[PDB]
Amino acid sequence: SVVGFAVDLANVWRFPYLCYKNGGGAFLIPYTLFLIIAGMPLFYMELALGQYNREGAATVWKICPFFKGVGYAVILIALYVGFYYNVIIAWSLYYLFSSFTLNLPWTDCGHTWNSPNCTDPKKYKFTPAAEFYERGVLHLHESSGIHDIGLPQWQLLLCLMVVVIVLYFSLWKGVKTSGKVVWITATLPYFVLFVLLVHGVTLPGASNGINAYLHIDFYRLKEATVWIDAATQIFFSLGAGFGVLIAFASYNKFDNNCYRDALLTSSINCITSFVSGFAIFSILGYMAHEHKVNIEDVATEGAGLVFILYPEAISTLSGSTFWAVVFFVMLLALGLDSSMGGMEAVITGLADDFQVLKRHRKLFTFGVTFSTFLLALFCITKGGIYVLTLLDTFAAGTSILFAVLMEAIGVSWFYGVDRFSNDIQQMMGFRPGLYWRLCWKFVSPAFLLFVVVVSIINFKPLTYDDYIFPPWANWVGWGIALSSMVLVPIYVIYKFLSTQGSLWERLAYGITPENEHHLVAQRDIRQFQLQHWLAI
Ligand SMILES: C[C@@H](NC(C)(C)C)C(=O)c1cccc(Cl)c1
Repeated sequence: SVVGFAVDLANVWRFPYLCYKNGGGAFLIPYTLFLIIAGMPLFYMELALGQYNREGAATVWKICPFFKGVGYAVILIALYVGFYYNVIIAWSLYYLFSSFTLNLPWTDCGHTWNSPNCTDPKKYKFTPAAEFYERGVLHLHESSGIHDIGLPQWQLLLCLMVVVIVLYFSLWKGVKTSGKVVWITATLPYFVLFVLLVHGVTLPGASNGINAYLHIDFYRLKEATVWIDAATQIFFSLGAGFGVLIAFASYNKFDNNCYRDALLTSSINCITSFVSGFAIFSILGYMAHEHKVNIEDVATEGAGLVFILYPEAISTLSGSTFWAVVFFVMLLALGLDSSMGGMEAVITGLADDFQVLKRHRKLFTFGVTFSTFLLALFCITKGGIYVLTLLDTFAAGTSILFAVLMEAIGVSWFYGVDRFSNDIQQMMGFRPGLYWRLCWKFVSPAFLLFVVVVSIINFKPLTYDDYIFPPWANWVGWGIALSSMVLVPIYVIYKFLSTQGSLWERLAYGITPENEHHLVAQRDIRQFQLQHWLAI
């Protein structure tokens, strides 16, 4: 129905600035290839696991112990990502509250936040829109670096509090009963994107942007950054690896098809990404023509690209207040939907392990939301964009790829792809097929391992638009990244130590399904013969 139209904030906010940073059309090849190779198979696998096991993300490993750390890693990654996603909803709320006027604040250089170097056009950042973004919302000119953070800005704290309160009151009494937060997330993004796409092709100088978008230069390939970014964006926008798909599938009809769900979700994700890229590059070409500069020196390459691009296109339409209000309401709805999904995933995954948290939902929800608010207090300071840049690089970078790789390895090699394909035939009626099984078993681990190894080997020091972080910010970032990657060996060691027996009865009590326990004494254990390990 309308619950398959999964359009996320990572498709409207994050894809545009990753596509512009990596050249343009030289970014869609590693994206589409990675989609085909590993996004659909893993989305299918996650949907099938969640549907069949009828449980959350951390207690879903009742089919194979020694692997519960994969759930605790994706529970922590979800937390880290919500400490910075709620600051992009606060920005949207600030812009929406500033949009209620007949003279938009991002059109003139005669305000109190304008530097005397403001040039009206009639990396830069001396334009009215960039000046507004960097000096009236962020107040970044009062910070010198990550070492000089400053105090939180009250005008953004008052917007963060509203977001936190809304999230808590939407999550405090069970899950939302559906069809309340998505009947507008489904329709509005497509209408707004269509209007922007049809309007932006008639602007002067948009042809250059379109040509730059539909042009592939191969020198940008053969470099690690494009492939790493494409893989991370796939496993950020498809929803896999965050533990949300399993929790969502845990509440569903048993015989609901997931083949069609996976195909439709992937196709719509690709279409929306392509349309967003087209619109963004058309606006970029327009601005490049207006300022008489190249298309590569006209806009920032950071996380605030849309908040400088989209207002510029809005200010050219007829009735630029109605459209601004519509666009920012759409952004707010998308952000609220994504935050609700992530927080629900966390709460369910933590309340399935322990039974004392299932009768204290108010207190637990309050705890999670208040922790998120307190930890997000760091990103609304006068130098919070640096912290947001650190967290948007190291919270789900190599760690998410490692988690997905470990989950795929675990399932396909230790539980058995034969059993995985035999319990899907038991609940749908058809056996997956050769392509899906081969894809999972051999093609997903290989490419995921290649990406992880290349990312570790070819690391690049962190920078923000000519600003170079001190050499300890990278250490802090790697410490954040390894905080979830280390939970997998630790749980294996603890589980191995906590049981009793020899090497046998310990290596085998944590590799067989929990239900299949009274066959260890009989020694009827499949994983030890070679014919388990030659699955097709
Ligand atoms: C992966 C995706 N989650 C959905 C619900 C599947 C879209 C997401 O972008 C996210 C993940 C964790 C936390 C937050 Cl706030 C957002």
